[PDB]
Amino acid sequence: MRECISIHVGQAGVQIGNACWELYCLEHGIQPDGQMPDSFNTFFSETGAGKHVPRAVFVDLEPTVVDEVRTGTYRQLFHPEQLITGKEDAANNYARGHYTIGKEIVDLVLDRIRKLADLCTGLQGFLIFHSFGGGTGSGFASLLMERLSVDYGKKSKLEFAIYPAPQVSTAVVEPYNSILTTHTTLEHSDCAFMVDNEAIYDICRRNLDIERPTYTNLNRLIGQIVSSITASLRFDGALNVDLTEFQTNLVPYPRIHFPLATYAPVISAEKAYHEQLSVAEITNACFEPANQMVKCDPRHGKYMACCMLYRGDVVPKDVNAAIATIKTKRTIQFVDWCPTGFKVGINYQPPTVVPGGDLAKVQRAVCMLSNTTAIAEAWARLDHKLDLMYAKRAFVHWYVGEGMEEGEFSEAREDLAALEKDYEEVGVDSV
Amino acid sequence: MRECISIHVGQAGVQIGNACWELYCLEHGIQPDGQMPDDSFNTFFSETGAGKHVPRAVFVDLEPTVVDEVRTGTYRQLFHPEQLITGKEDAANNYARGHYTIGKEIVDLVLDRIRKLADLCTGLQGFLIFHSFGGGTGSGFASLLMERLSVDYGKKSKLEFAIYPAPQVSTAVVEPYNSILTTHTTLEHSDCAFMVDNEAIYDICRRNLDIERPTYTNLNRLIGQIVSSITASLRFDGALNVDLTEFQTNLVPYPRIHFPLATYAPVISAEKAYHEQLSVAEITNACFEPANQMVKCDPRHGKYMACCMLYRGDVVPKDVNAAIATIKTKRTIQFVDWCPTGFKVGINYQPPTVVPGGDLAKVQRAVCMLSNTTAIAEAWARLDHKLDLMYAKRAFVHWYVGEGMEEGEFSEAREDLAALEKDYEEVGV
Amino acid sequence: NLNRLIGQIVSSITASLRFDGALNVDLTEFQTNLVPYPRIHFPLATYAPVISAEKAYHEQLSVAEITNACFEPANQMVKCDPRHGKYMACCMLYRGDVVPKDVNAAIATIKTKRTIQFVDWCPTGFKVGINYQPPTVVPGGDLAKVQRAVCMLSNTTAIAEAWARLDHKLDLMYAKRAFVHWYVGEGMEEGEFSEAREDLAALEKDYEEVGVDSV
Amino acid sequence: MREIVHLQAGQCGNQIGAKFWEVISDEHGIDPTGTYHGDSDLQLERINVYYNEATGGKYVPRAVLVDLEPGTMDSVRSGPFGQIFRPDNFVFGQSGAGNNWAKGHYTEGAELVDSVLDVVRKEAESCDCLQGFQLTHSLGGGTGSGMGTLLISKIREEYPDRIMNTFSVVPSPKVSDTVVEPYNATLSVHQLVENTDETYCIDNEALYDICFRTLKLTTPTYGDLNHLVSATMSGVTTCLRFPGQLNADLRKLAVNMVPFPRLHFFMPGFAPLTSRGSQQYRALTVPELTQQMFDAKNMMAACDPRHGRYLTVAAVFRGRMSMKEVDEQMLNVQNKNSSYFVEWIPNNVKTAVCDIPPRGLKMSATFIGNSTAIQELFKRISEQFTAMFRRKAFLHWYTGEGMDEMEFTEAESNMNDLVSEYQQYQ
Amino acid sequence: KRMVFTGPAYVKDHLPQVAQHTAYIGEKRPALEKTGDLRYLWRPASNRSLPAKYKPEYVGEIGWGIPEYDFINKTRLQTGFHIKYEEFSQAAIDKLS
Ligand SMILES: Nc1nc2c(ncn2[C@@H]2O[C@H](COP(=O)(O)OP(=O)(O)OP(=O)(O)O)[C@@H](O)[C@H]2O)c(=O)[nH]1
Ligand SMILES: Nc1nc2c(ncn2[C@@H]2O[C@H](COP(=O)(O)OP(=O)(O)OP(=O)(O)O)[C@@H](O)[C@H]2O)c(=O)[nH]1
Ligand SMILES: Nc1nc2c(ncn2[C@@H]2O[C@H](COP(=O)(O)OP(=O)(O)O)[C@@H](O)[C@H]2O)c(=O)[nH]1
Ligand SMILES: [Mg+2]
Ligand SMILES: [Mg+2]
Repeated sequence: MRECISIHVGQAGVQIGNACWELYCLEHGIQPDGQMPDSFNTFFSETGAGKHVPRAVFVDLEPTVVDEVRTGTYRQLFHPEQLITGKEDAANNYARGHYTIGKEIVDLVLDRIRKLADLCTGLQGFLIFHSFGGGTGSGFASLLMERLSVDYGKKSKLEFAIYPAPQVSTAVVEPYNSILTTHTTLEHSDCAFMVDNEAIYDICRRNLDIERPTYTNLNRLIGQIVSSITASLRFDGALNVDLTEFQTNLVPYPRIHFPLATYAPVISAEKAYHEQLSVAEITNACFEPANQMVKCDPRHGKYMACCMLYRGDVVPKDVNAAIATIKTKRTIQFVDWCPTGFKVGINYQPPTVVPGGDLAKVQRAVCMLSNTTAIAEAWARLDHKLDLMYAKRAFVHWYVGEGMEEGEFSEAREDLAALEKDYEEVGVDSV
Repeated sequence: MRECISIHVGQAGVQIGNACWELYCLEHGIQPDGQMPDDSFNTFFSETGAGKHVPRAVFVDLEPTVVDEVRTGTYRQLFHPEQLITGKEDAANNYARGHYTIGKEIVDLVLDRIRKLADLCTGLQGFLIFHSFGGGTGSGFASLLMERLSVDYGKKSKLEFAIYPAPQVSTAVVEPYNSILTTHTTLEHSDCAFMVDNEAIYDICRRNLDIERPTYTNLNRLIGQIVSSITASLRFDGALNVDLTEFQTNLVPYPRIHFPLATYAPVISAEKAYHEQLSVAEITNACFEPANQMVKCDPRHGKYMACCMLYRGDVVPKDVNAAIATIKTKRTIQFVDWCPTGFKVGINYQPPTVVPGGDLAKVQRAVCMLSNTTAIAEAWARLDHKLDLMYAKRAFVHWYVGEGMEEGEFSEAREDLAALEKDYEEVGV
Repeated sequence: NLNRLIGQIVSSITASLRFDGALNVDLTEFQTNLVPYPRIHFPLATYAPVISAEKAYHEQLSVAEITNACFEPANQMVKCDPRHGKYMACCMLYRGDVVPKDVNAAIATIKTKRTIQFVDWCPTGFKVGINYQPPTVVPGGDLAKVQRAVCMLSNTTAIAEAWARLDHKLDLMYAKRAFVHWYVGEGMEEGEFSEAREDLAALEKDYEEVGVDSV
Repeated sequence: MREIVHLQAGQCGNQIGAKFWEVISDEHGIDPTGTYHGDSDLQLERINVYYNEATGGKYVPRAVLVDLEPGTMDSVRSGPFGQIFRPDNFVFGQSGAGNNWAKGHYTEGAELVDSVLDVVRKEAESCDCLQGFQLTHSLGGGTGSGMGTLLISKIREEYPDRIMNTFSVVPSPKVSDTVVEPYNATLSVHQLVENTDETYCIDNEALYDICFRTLKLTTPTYGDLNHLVSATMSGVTTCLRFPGQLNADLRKLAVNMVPFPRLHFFMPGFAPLTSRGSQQYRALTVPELTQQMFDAKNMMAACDPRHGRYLTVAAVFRGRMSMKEVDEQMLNVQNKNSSYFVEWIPNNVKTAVCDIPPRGLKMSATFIGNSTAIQELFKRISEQFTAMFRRKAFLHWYTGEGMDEMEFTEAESNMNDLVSEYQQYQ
Repeated sequence: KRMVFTGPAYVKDHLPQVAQHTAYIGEKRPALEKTGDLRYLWRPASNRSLPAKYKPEYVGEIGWGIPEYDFINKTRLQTGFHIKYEEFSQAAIDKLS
C-alpha cells in the first residue's frame, strides 16, 4: 500500500546502500539472514517461507562492488537474481553507460523493475542512487530514466546524486559527464537531491569528533538523511507526508528541481553530554552554512522553498515558535513571490543509533529539504569547466569513437545556458 | 477405476521411465522393492497377496544395453521380470528396421504383455506411450505399436509423449527421414501428441535454474514432473478433476490438428524459491513467455487454439479466473476468432512432491499448461525444408529400401505433411 | 390483530341469540332489514369503539360519539368513501349498558346532518337492536376493556367503487392472456372469464341503476 | 406428506448436493451417522419432505447419486456426511463424459439411465404424496448436461402431473472452464426449455463478486461457494416443512412465477448477507432486508436487471416479523421503480412468510426473480455458438458419435425464439 | 455399465485421498479483517441456542395466556345476563323432540 522501489546504479549508489540497508534492518527487527524472531512493507516483502526480501535492484556494470555483497553477511537477505552484474566497467565514459555496453543489460533491469512493481499495489515513487561524475552513475541511470518515465509516467521518481565539488574531485572528465547526464535527466525527473562530498568532509571534521574518515561514515550519514524521508510510512506521526507530497512542494518550475538536504544534530557523543538539544536550537542549527551538505553559501541566493521533517519527541507548539523566528531575521533571504516558504512534518519515532557508528543517541532530529537560488554558481562553475576544455575539444576523441557525434555537446551547452538564464530570471523580481 | 498403461519404447522412452517410475513410487508409499509399509496407488500399481506392488508398464527396446541397466538397477525387485521385454538387434536409426524387419518379429510379445496388463485392469481409459521421434525403435516400433493398438482396442484414447527434434541442434543426421514417416503413420491413429524439445529444456535449466552443464537425467525429471501433473487428478481429490477423456475432446479441434505443447510454470531452484513469492497470479503470468516453454518455437508467429491448465496444491479458483482474464486482455497473447472460450481449468488438492537429491524446489503451487498453438506450423516447415533438401539427391535412400521399403512412401509422406501444413494454415484465417 | 376484530364483529352480530336485552334482533330481521333486493346484499361493517387500553380511560364513551365517529370514512373495513354513494339500509347493534333513549337521540342528530345523503325510497333507514351485555376482552388483547360497543352494518352503493378496480385489473391482465394456461388445463374454457366479467358488470349496472329516481 | 426427490448428476451437482445436505441436516438436527439430535419437535414434524424414515430412528435422504466416472462420489461418500446416503442409491458409469453432450446422451447415458430410473421408481412410489422432483447439474459439463437432461426427459414421460425444478450453473461471462461449453450448454438448455417447469440459474462470477465486495472474503473456496447455493436452495421449500402465517409450497410459486410456459428462467438470491467483521453492527430489520434484496449486485446470476424489466418477483420470508411492513415495502419498491417492472401487470411481487427462522439468524429470506434481462445471458451463448459452429470447431466429437448438424441448427433456432420471446414482452 | 464394486480387482470400494486443509495458505501476514470461513452465516452458538416454538409460547398471539389471565374477563362472566332455559323454552325443545 505504501511501497517504494530502490535502484542502486553505479558504485556510489551501492556503496551507500550496503550501509543504508543495515540502517533499514536495524530500525526493524529483521536479522541479517532475513528472519524476524505491518510497518515493514515500505521497504521489504514478507514471503511465505518467513524470509524478508527487500525491494532493491543492485546494478553495476563491473563486478567488483557487488560480489562482496554476494559473499557478505547480507547474502541470505537479498534476492540473488536482482543483483545484476555486467562484464566490463563503464570506465568513466558516458558513451559506455548509455550507448555501447549499457544497452545489452538494461532489458534485464527493466524486467526486474517490472516484476518488483507487479507484486506491489501501492507504489508511490522510486529511490534511485547515482552520482553525477562517473560513467555508470551518469550513463546507465540516464538510460533507464527515459524508460521508466515512458513505461510508468505519472509516478514521482526520487533520485540522489552526488554533485562534483568545487575544490576536491577525483575524475577529470566529470565536467563533461555531469552536463551530459543533466541534459537528459532534466526532462524526465521530478526531485533529485544534490550532496557534495567536500561538505560532508567539513561536517565530519568540524562538529564530528572523528578525523581521518572512510567512506562508510559518509554513507551512514546519507542513509540517515534518506531514512528520514521515508519515516512517515512505517511510522505514523502528527504531520505525515508521503513521497508524492515532496513532488508538489519543492518544484516551482519544471526545470528547477534540484534541492539540497541537511541533517541538523550531526554532533558527536562527547559533545552531546553538553548541549540542550531542544527544537529551537535544532531548527536554526541546520540553517548555518557550516551544516549545509553542499558547499554554497545561502546569502548570495534566496531560499525559494523549504520543507522540514522532524523526528522523535517533538511537540508542535515550539515548532511554530522556532519556525517563526527564522523569517524575522534579515539575512535568511526571502523575496516577494513566495510568502509562505515553509512546510512542516512531525513523527514520534526517535532517530536510531547504529552500534559502531559515530552519531550519538539524540532524541530530536530534523532534516531540511530546500531548493535555493544559491546553486546557480555551481552550474556556472561546471559551465566554465566545460567551456575551458571544449576550447579545443580535448577529451572528445574518446566519446565520438563510442556511439555519438560531436554535436551532442552543443545541445548540452544550449540546455545549461537556458538553465542559467532561467535561474537568473527567477531570481529577479517583478515590480 | 482410473488406470493408465504406460508404454516406454526407445532409449529416450526407457530413460524417461527411469525417472517417472522413480517419482511414482515416492508419491505413494511404495518402497523400491515394491512394498508399502489408502488405495490411491491403483492408477499405476497392482496388488499381490504378500503385499508386493507391481507397476503397469512395458519397458521394451530392441537392443539390450538399456533395459539391462534396469535389470541390475535399484528397481530390479519392483518390475515384473517378463514386462521388461528386450530384443537382440538395434534398429540403428532406421525406420525400416524398426517397422518391417526387426519390429515385426518382436511386436507380438509386447502386445501379449499389454493384453495381460489390460486383463488385470477393470476401468482402463488411457495409454501413455513414451518414445522419441529420433531413432529407429522409438519412431518405427512405436508407430507399429499404435498401428496395432488402434485397430485392436478400438476408441481408447492413447496419449503420446514424443521428443521433437530441434531445428538447430540434433544428434543424428537422418532425423528428418525418421520423423516424417512416423508423423505420417501416426496422424490418423493418435489422439493427442504432446511434443517436447531438447534444446528448450536446456535453455530453461540454464536460465530458470542456475544449472550450467546439465545431462539427460535433469531433463527426464522435468518430463516426469509434467507427466505426473497430467495424471494427478486420478490419484488425488480437488475442486475440478480432469481425467484422460477430457484431455482428448477439449484440446484438439480437428482430427488432424492434434499436436499440443507442454509447459511447467514453477520451475526454479530450491534457493531462489525462498526469496520469490509463488502467487497464482504470478506463475500463470509467468507461463506465457516464449522463454519458458519446452518447444523452441515462439508462439508469437501464430495464435493459440485451445489451452488447458492443471493446478496442484492449494490453488483457489478466483485467482485462476483473474489470471486467465488478465491473460485475455493482453494484446500480445492472440487467440483465434473461432474459439471464444479458449481455456480449461482443473484444480487438485496436494502439493508437488520433490525427490530427495533433486533439483526442483519445495513449492506448494504448480501449473502445467498443455497449449495448442498454430506456431508449430513453422516447426513442420523447417523440417519439411530439411526433408526436401535431402530427398532431392537421395541422400540416404538405399539404407531404407534395402530393408523392406519402396520409393513411393517417401513421396507420399511429403504430400501428407504438405496437407498437414495446409490444414494448420487454414485454422488461422 | 385483524382476526380478533373479525371475531368481535361476528360476536356482536350474534349477540342477541346469546344474552337478553331490550330490543333483541334475531338472524332473520337482518335479512329483512338490510337486504332490499335479492341481488343487492353487499353491506359494510363498522366496529366503532376500537381503542387501546390507554386511550379509553382518558375519555367518557357515551353513545352520542361512538355513533358519530362510526360514520366517518376512516373506521370501516373496506376502502370506500361513503360520501360518494347513498346509504340504503342501516343496522346498529348496541352492546352493554345503553339506555334506549339516547340511541334515538343520536339517531335524530344523524338524520339532521346534510353532509350525508340517503336514497329517497327509504324514509326509515335505521334498524336498531340493544343487547344488554357488554363485550368481553382477550388476554394479551389489543382492544380495551370497555362498557359500550356498537357494530354497524351499512348497505351503501359505494362498495361498487371497490368493484370498480378489480374489473380494471382483469382488463389489464386478460388483454395479454397472462397466467391463463394454469386455469385452462383442468377442464376450464378460455371464455369462462368472459361470462364472469359480464356478471360483475351486470352487478355494477344494478348498483348504478338502483340509486336513480323516477319522477 | 409432500415428499420431494433429489437428483444429482455430474461433479458440480454432486458437490452442490454435498453442501445442501449439510444445510438440511444442520436444520433438522441430524447426526452424520443418521440419528436425530436436535431439541425442538418442529424440526421433526415434516422431516418426511427431504428424508425417508427407517426403523430405529434412522433417517435416510431421498437422493439419487449418479455420474459417468467414479471420481467425485468417492470423496462425497468419504466426507463428513457421507454415511447417511443409501449404498443402493450409488449408481455410476465407466467412461467419463469428457465434457461431451453426445457421450452423456446416447452412448453411455442410454445404457446407464435404466438403473437410475430403477432407483427413482423405487423411491418415488414409496412416498405418500410426492410433490415433485429436484435436480442439480451444470450446463457447461458433460455428465451433468448430457445426462440430467436425459433424466428429465425420462421422468417427465412417466409423471406428467408433477413439478420439475432444476438447479443449473450457467457458463460464466468472462472465463470459460471448458472450450466446448456453448456446444454443451445450447443443447442442454434447449432440452431444458420444453420439459421443466421452474429453473434457477447460477453464475460463478456473480458469486465471486458478491463474496469479494459484500462478504469481504478475499479467499473463498468452492466448498464455501456452494454454501450460498445451499442457502437459496433450502429457502424455497421452507413452507413445506414449517408452519407460517402465509404458506406457499413449490407449486404455488410455480403458479405465481410463470405467466407463459416457455418463460420460467429465474434468478435466485439471499437476503441477510453480511461480513464477519460487521456482524455486531447490522441491525436486521425489514427495510434494510428488502433494500439488500433488490440491489442488483445481490443477485446470484450474471444478469444486471437494469437492462431489463422484472416480470414476476418472489420473496419467501422466514422468521418472526409483522405483516404491514412487508406489504408496505413491496408497495414501495414497486412504486418508485415502475420503469423496472411491467405496466401490464398490476402486482408483481409474491410474498410468503414462515414462523421458524434459521439456526442462528433472527430472520432470513430468499429472493426469486423472473426478469427479462436474462435474454443477454442467452445472447452471449448464442454468439459463441454461432462463432464456433460457423467454422465447425469441435463438432467431430458429436457427429463422430452419431448426431446430426440439423439438431445443432434446431437448438440454435430454439434459443433465438426464446430470446425473441423474452425481448417481445419488453 | 454398472459395477457391483468400485475397488481394485472387482472387490470392495475406492477410498480416495482426502485433503486435510482445503483452505488457503496465507503467504503474507494474515489480515484481521478477513472473513475466511463462510459457515458463520447461521451458526448456532454452543449450548445456548434458540429452539423452534409455537404460537401459545409466543407473545401477543392466538391462544396465548387464555387460562392464565382469565381474571380480566371474570366480571363479564359472573354477571347474570346469559339466557337461562326456563320452563317454556325447554318445553319447546321437548316439543320438537
Ligand atoms: N559518499 C560516497 N561517494 C563515493 C563513494 N564511492 C565513490 N564516490 C564518489 O563517486 C565519484 C565518482 O563517481 P562514481 O559513482 O564512483 O563512478 P561510477 O558511477 O561508478 O562509474 P564507473 O566507475 O565507471 O563504474 C567520486 O568523485 C566519489 O566522490 C562512496 O562510497 N561514498
Ligand atoms: N530429453 C531426453 N532425450 C533423450 C533421452 N535419451 C535419449 N534422448 C533422445 O533420443 C534421441 C536418440 O534417438 P533414440 O530415439 O534414443 O534412438 P532409439 O529409437 O531409442 O534407438 P536406440 O538408441 O538404439 O535404442 C536423441 O535425439 C535424444 O534427444 C533422455 O534421457 N532425455
Ligand atoms: N460452484 C461450484 N461450481 C462447480 C463445482 N464443481 C464444478 N463446478 C462448475 O462446473 C463446471 C464444469 O462442469 P462439470 O459438471 O464439472 O463437467 P462434467 O462433470 O464432466 O459434466 C465448471 O464451470 C465449474 O464452475 C462446485 O463444487 N461448486
Ligand atoms: Mg565504477
Ligand atoms: Mg531405443
